[PDB]
Amino acid sequence: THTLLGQFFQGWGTWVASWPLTILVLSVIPVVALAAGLVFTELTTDPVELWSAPNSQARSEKAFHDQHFGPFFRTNQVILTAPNRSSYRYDSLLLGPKNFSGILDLDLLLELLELQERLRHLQVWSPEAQRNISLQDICYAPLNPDNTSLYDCCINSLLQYFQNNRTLLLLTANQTLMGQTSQVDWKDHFLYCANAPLTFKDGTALALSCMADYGAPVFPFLAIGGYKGKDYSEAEALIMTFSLNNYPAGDPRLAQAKLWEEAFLEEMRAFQRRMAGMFQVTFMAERSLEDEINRTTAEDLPIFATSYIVIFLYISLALGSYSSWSRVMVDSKATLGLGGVAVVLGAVMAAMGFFSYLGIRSSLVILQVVPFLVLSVGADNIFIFVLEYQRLPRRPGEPREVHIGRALGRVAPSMLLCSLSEAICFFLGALTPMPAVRTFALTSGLAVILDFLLQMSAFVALLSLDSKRQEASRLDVCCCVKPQELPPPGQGEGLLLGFFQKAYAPFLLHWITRGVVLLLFLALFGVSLYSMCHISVGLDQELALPKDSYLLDYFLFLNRYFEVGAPVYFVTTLGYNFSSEAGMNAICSSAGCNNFSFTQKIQYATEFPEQSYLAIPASSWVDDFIDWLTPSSCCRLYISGPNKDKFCPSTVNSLNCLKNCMSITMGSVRPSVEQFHKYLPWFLNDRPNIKCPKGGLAAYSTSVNLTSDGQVLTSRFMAYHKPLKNSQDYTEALRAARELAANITADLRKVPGTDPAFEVFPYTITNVFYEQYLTILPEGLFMLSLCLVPTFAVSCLLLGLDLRSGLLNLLSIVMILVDTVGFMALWGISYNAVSLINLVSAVGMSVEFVSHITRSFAISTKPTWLERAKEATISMGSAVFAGVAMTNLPGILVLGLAKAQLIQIFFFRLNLLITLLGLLHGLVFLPVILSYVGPDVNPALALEQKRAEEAVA
Amino acid sequence: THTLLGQFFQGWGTWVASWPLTILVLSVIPVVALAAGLVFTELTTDPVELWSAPNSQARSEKAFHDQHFGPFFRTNQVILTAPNRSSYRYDSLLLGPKNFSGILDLDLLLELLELQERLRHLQVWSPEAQRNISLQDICYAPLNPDNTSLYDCCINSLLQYFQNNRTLLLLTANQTLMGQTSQVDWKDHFLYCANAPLTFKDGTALALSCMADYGAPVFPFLAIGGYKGKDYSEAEALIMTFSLNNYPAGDPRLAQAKLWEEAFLEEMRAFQRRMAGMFQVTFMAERSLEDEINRTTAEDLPIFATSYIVIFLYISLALGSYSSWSRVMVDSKATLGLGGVAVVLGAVMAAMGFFSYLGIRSSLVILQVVPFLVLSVGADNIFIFVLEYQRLPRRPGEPREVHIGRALGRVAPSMLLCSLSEAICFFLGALTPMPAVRTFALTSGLAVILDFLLQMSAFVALLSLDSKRQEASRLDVCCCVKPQELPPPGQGEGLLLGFFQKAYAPFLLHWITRGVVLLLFLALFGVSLYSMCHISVGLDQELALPKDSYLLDYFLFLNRYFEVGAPVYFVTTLGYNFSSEAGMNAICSSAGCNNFSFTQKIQYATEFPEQSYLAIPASSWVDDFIDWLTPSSCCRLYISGPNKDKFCPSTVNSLNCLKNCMSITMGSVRPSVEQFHKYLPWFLNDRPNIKCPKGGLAAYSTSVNLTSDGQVLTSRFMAYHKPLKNSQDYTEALRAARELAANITADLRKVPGTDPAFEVFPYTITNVFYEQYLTILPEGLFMLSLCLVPTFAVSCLLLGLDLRSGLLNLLSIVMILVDTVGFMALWGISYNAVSLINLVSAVGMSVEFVSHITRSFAISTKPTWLERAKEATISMGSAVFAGVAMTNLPGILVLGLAKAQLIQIFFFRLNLLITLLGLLHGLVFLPVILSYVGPDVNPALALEQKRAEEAVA
Ligand SMILES: CC(C)CCC[C@@H](C)[C@H]1CC[C@H]2[C@@H]3CC=C4C[C@@H](O)CC[C@]4(C)[C@H]3CC[C@]12C
Repeated sequence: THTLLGQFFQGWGTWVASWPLTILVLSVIPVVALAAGLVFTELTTDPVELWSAPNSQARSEKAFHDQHFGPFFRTNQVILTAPNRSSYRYDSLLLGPKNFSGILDLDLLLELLELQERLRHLQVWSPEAQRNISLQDICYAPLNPDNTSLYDCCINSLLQYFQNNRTLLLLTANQTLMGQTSQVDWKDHFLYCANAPLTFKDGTALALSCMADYGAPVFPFLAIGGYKGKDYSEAEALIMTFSLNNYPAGDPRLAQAKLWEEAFLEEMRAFQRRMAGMFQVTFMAERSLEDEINRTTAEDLPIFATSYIVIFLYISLALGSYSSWSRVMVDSKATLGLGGVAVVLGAVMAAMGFFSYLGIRSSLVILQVVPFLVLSVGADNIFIFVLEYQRLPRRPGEPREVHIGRALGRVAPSMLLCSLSEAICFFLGALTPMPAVRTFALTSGLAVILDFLLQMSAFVALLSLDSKRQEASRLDVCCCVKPQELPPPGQGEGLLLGFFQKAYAPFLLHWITRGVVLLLFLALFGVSLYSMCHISVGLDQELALPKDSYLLDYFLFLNRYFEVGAPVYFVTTLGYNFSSEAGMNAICSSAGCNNFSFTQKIQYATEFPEQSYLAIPASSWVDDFIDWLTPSSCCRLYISGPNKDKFCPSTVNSLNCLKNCMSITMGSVRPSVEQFHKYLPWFLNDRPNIKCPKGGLAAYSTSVNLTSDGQVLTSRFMAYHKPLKNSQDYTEALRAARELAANITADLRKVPGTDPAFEVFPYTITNVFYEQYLTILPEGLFMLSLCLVPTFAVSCLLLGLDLRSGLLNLLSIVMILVDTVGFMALWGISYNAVSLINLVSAVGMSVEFVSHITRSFAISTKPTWLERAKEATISMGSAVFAGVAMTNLPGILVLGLAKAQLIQIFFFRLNLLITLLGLLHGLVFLPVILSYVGPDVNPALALEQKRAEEAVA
Repeated sequence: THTLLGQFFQGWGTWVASWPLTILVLSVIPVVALAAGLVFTELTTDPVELWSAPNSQARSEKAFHDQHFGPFFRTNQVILTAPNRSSYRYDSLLLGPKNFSGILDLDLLLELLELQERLRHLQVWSPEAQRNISLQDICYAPLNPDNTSLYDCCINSLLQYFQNNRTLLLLTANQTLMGQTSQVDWKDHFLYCANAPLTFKDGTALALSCMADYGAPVFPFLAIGGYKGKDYSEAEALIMTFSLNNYPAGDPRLAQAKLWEEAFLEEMRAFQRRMAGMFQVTFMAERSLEDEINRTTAEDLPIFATSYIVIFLYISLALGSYSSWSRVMVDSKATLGLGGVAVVLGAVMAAMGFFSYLGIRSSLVILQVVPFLVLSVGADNIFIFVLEYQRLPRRPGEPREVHIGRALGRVAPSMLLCSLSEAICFFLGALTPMPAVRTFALTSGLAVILDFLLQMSAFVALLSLDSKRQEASRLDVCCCVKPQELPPPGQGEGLLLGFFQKAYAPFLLHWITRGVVLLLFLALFGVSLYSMCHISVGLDQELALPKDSYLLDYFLFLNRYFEVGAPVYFVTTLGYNFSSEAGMNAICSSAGCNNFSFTQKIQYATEFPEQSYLAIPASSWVDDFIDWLTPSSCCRLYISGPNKDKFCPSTVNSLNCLKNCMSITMGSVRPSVEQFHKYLPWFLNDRPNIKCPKGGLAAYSTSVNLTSDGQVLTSRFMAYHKPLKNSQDYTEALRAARELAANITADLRKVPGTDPAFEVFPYTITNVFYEQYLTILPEGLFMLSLCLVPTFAVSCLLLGLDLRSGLLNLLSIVMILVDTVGFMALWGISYNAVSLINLVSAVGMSVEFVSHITRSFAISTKPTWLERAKEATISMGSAVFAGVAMTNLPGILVLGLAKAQLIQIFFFRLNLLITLLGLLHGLVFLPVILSYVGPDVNPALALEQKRAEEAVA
């Protein structure tokens, strides 16, 4: 079969090289026809679309939540610190001695108040609607979501305990307790606020509204960070969350939100530049991450434009046999290098253009790196072809067309094997769940296919033209010089081949070094197989970002100073009869309701925050509901007046609704179906007041979905993950949350009248990203096995190889892969979709280093195995090294200036590591193993070749 | 250049024919990959989408009308006739002696009443909405478009003059006039109704409501047809229009309408089968035409499946050289014929599949005929190739691969020329305005390209395989017979070539016949150039239909019995101040308003119905408005009561609104801006009553678009085209209407305060179809000139031909085309987009007949011109005839059973005509002209060929 491919591609080559210009044109036309489609590119920036499989579980849960509770509100934080400020003692006289941190000075809080108040009245132009977009238009309003004002927006801060009132900060009174009198200050109100956030009146000779301005109780963990336990006076950070209403992607209000976000960042930069030795401001915006991952691609893209020139120069100076110093300017292959680069750039542009035509949304960070890998893969073929063509002895009375045809015939099977292995590998790598790596893998796959199809026609035509210029003795690139006085005739022996034959092959295949390198590579495999088990799964944040981004400082401050991470929502699906008795029993946590209920289970789970990643219990709505129906003057009905048979709001105190909400109380408040249906929508709109602080609107207004008939479709319960820092923490947190939700559903399905399709799932915002790392190891291992099988299967069909060679090939590929994974885990590179597509590309590429040497040893007729290994090493090892390794490395070493930690880590380092391991194995380990346990001589594979040379000449 | 194409395709052929199976596979893979897309076909049936350029003027006017007045209502008619009924005399005694036609008997009208009344209460199931769709849901209601009932639907008939009341039909009273008494019958009311349709009370001792049931005056021309003048008693047809509300294509109510239409047709078929010797019923539905053009494509598609077998059999029996009668079963080319048919079917399926992928909506009537033309074009190439290959003397010591390569090398330039000429021709034919012919032209173009690309690779590979089986002496199709006793060796001289060389060439190029045929073909060109001017532009209706469709009978009845054709709407664009004084003056027609106004101009135009295609004047709304504001107790205002400062409907007669609608009257009723704005919306809802028959709701409710402020955006005026029969009539009617609208705008733009963008255009329903025939002759002539230039330009580059040959080629093509157009006009084939794409395909194809003979004469070395013409005729005329003509004709002669008058006329007849004229010219006229004024010997074109045979062997 191999000899038939030899004849096939020999015939094709002999034809093409006899019609160069016509085929250059016939090959350029479809490439440009495909590359014209690059103007149809519709780029994605949203982290949700680039890094989540839309048919996954986490995305189905997100879709559900978005349907039944609206989308998760956009968070915009400002983490402050005064490290130059010393701590000071201050006695409370009601709580005792306390140590107040430097950041809790008056002046600093006054400066924060000024910053916040300025950030309220901030507007933009918004030239889309031609009206000044103001905060009340887009801001998140938990109370009064309609007719929202600048004093109704979810602006959490330490100053929401004084409703952003300068006189309430500067307020001081005289409290006489236990006979002694002292000055009660803001600090006393702050300390009374931190220990109990839901108090309408302070308990220290002050009628201060401890509840927030917008009218929901600001919890300490959203106002201060860096404390440990309940010692809130020792707080080392002041947080300020400008929450905005989120909308779907097709809503112009989201565009207006992002305009306000940009203005917020500009204002915050102005504030940071203002306060130098006072604060250490670290801020962000919901747009910031999308802005920081999609900023660099335009900044460091010229460095890749340099990467191409580094390869062009190398191919140009490495193929030009300079051995006269009088005709270097006539023979140095400039045209071939330029052609080669043009071919691979044509191939990548054709691939990207074709995938622009199908309307596949390809991000900037995908188009940034495709061309690099396709070039590094698709220059090796043209290099090996030119080397083989240059090393062929032109037979007497044979034209250049048949000579080029014959060269192509010799090194076509190996080039086809290489291209098919890499194409298959990339197209099987494309099964990753992430759309980004999927699109990337498919792009690189198609690009390698088109690159091979161009290398067969366009490049062979160009080599024919270039060789024709050589025979005419015309200059390297300028073929219009009209040759001068007859240059001395060009006959050499090769410098690279000379160097190898003199030094390397005797040194490597010496009596001593063979044993040494065999033991060394077994030791390397052993160490690697050990060090593999110390691998860290997860592409954690701070890697997508550059090294100079403010978000790095922000994420340092989050992971260091915060006290509760992302808030998790235990969303209850439809098919639960909440209006029933046993329905309310299994969700309640107080006295009267059954033991080991929903809220009680979560409250029990948050005891051990290390085992179960929940730091704070679930804020249940049924508990605050049944407490709202307690006869404590919250719910009342009118007895007379024109407003008969309706609710009496607790805000009024007239003698016309002194009737309590419900009947006699002695045991447990358990309203019947009608009572439940009539009292729930009153609860979900009972704004909290001083009369009784209980009220549904405060924190449950949007946490229950009611249909028109009065049926609770779904209901979510808010719990807080402990500070999540690593990607491991995020994944284990999701896993523990899911397990807890499953354990709760196992108990809740036992209630009579619950549809068994009813399930509770712990939805948080960062679940669509950190779900795969649950089960990326099985999927990845499966993908690498499914890439190792067909590569080997094609390898031992295309080369016409036996099994004694095939097993050595497969062993060498597996050894490279284990060594790569070992050093990947050792260096500190994590394992995820990016590392997976790189390991798949490694399985695809390493064939280049292995297959050439294995074949060059197979088709060999020297008496002893050492001489077969010697000649195989010299010829094909020279080709492999000079072509493959030094077209990978001068490309890779340029990526080391990417500025984006993502590429800087997962492309530069991995491809460097794979290249160096491929080089080492393919040139050092494989010749020695071939010298030891290589195949037999088998002369009817060098004898069977001349049947293929004189037949189709 | 030609010799370089010779070498190029020789090299390619020699390669492919040396690797047959691999290239069969490599060529079948992309064909199947493209042909898999046939499942993505989204077929159009709507005559609007298939037969109108959406960027045209008529479609812009339609879009405008659809925006500002809603879509044109769907018409469903039933034309009745009683030809077996004799006429009878009946005296009126108020109008005088009258002759009543047989169809105006009582019993017949009673049967019509029963039919109509049954057609009112008709419902369907409609399994889409699972509710019984009834008439009131979808029926067109001019009065009361909301809360519509079965007695509020636009059901015009002769029985709307008795509101579908059996007792009002059977009613008879005793009228004493001038002292004499007689029985007044329904006939008297009918005659009083016909002469004045808008009368609430009859004038013959009867209080009969002459106005219709649904409450709009039924005009005589919508109830009776076949009369001539005002002699309505001599009516020979009874019409019944079940008008339905039309909707856009995305409305399920349209689907429900079409369900009701299907049920209507079923009911009408039942009625037609019921009454045999009583009525001659001819009916339709708005869906009927869409149903009749898209029914046949599934019925007569097997006949095309037969057309392929007729060509397969011919190619199979015409290439098998049978000259032994012992080895006919070893040599007859069955595999080649089957392969050829498979290739062309692959090509057409690949083309259709590719155009299914781009989402191009391709109708059934387009996919019905593409494969035929592509096959008839793409079998000639393979036939000529096989003939040339069979006629080549295999040189001693030359393998079959080089022999097939050499054959392909010889007849590649001519095949490429043929394919490029046809591709270019079709792709320039694609510039037709119609989407149907555009899609068709593009499809055939791409199919011919892919067919040529397959003929170069797949077919040459298959010919190599077949020839290999021949050399092995294995049977025709079953190549597994393992040859028997050695068959006698196969050496012949050809039967076709023998017959030609013996009989034809001496007979044609005799001293006598050359002069005869030259004079004959000049006479043919002359007669054709005369008969061309008697051409009929327009694809008239009755051609899209089969010969057995009921719509043929319906269209006969329309063109014979109707008295006014389609109703035209003189739609007035925005930018006219109707509320002004001069505004109302230039649209009014009565006394007071200016002379030569809008309505007066249309009323003057309808005087001569032959010159201007308007049979009835425009029903103006401003005239009936200003007549409605006449103090004649139509409009009144309340003087007291709780309903102060509003209109007082004329229906009431209380003493509370005896105030007239306007001030003192002495001259002309000219309401000011405020009066106009306050009185217009009252007019457009004043339902006509007995008090005064004037009222806007009757016929102007929807003929004025009012904005919320009270500004008339647009306003349409209803006029009736005289009975339009031919396509010429439709086109001249549109042209005359447009001219009249332009003349009116030229006067209306002179009113001060009219935006000069304001224009009036005469919109009717059949304008999107019959607009092109205004200017199809310039567009068609331009397209044929732009197809003649590049064909000739490519012809005298690819063949390497001089100008003395090129001019004879161009002359022969022009002569064929003029002859085709002459016989096209003579036979009775009309000229439109279909005939245009066929004439373009003719310009493309005729190159096959001409170029081969011209070249075969060019490359010739006989001493005298007669001998050059003789040998050119014999060799290449045998190839042209046997291949081209007898692969066109056995294909075409099958289309003559299409059953669809469209294809039966415009494909069968035209392609037959073009084939026979191509045959005649290419084989009779061209050899003789080449014998007379042919080129010189020029030996360096037969001498320059062997440079191309031994070089690339
Ligand atoms: C061309 C391909 C193979 C490499 C570039 C694509 C990768 C590196 C890009 C595309 C989409 C990006 C991810 C999108 C979502 C987020 C947001 C945050 O939650 C963590 C970072 C993370 C997870 C990004 C990391 C980098 C990322 C994965």
